[PDB]
Amino acid sequence: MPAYACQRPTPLTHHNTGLSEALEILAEAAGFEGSEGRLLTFCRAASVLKALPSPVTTLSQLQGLPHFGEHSSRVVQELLEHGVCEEVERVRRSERYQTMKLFTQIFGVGVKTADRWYREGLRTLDDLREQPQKLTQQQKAGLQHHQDLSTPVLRSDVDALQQVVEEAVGQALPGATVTLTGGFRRGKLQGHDVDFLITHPKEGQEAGLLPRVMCRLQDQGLILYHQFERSFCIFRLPQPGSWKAVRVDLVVAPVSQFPFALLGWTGSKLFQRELRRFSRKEKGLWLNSHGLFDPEQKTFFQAASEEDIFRHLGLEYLPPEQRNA
DNA sequence: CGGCATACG
DNA sequence: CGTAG
DNA sequence: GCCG
Ligand SMILES: [Cl-]
Ligand SMILES: [Cl-]
Ligand SMILES: [Mn+2]
Ligand SMILES: [Mn+2]
Ligand SMILES: [Mn+2]
Ligand SMILES: [Mn+2]
Ligand code: NA
Repeated sequence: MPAYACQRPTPLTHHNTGLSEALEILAEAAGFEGSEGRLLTFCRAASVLKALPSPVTTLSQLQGLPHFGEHSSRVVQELLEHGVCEEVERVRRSERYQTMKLFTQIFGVGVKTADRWYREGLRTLDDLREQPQKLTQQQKAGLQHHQDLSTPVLRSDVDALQQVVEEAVGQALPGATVTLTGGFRRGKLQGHDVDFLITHPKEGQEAGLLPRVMCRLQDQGLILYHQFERSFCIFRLPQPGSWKAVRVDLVVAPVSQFPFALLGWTGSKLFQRELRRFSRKEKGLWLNSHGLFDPEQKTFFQAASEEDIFRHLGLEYLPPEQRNA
């Protein structure tokens, strides 16, 4: 088992679901306390289990697996022995974990804001609504639409949104394309949002495109909230005799950068962090969603496809459905 | 022990 | 500070 | 929390 998640296929569904979910609780809780190092280890350990070809049934099978030390192995051991890990359950029912989870899940609220609110004694969404003066417009939108935003987005929703986004993109710039990215491109059947990447085959023509797209969507009455090259919106999506709010991300990239932006926005989050860590520490190259930089020769790699980027990095190609780290 | 990805709004 | 993957 |  390779040590980096970008070195191994990770499918969406796998054979160690309960074990990975428990480790991801501890990863999430570490993040709520500001321990990014422990978050990463628990995240990576969970991902290793997702990449295994069969269920872990005995502690023996953890020997030699990367990112499994005393702590993560003890968690697995207790789940194998008793069906439950005391530490995980303690986190699950803790007021701290439940409130930080509820607060951080609000669009516009991060760990730092949630932690300050928790220390001030706030615990519920209605606690936040009673004092709008402290909220940002982004937070007021996140709380107003929180219920809809907690409802899964389905594939049917995605196809309708894509058609509507394409319509506005086509008027903003004939020839521009819209590509579905994010978790749906990795094969997920549901999601908490929809991600689109927009480009144009003639380098430079995409300049200034996103404001034109947004104004067109705004004039169609489809934008419940919006704030450039990245736009984090809340869309009004038709429903049976009504509608629901849906988070939509729109991103523009010139065609020269499109493979890097496609790679980055297709995820997963852990996959991209591991890919960038691998790039820098193993290959000495600096990777982001704009390009891949050789800091010795001071040159950018030209890529025409995601396949090109994997080749540049000496990695076997992984389709999006195997990037579910 | 130091590192832990790297951007934009 | 928030956002993204 | 784990790796190198
Ligand atoms: Cl840490
Ligand atoms: Cl970037
Ligand atoms: Mn026991
Ligand atoms: Mn997404
Ligand atoms: Mn840019
Ligand atoms: Mn998104
Ligand atoms: Na949030």
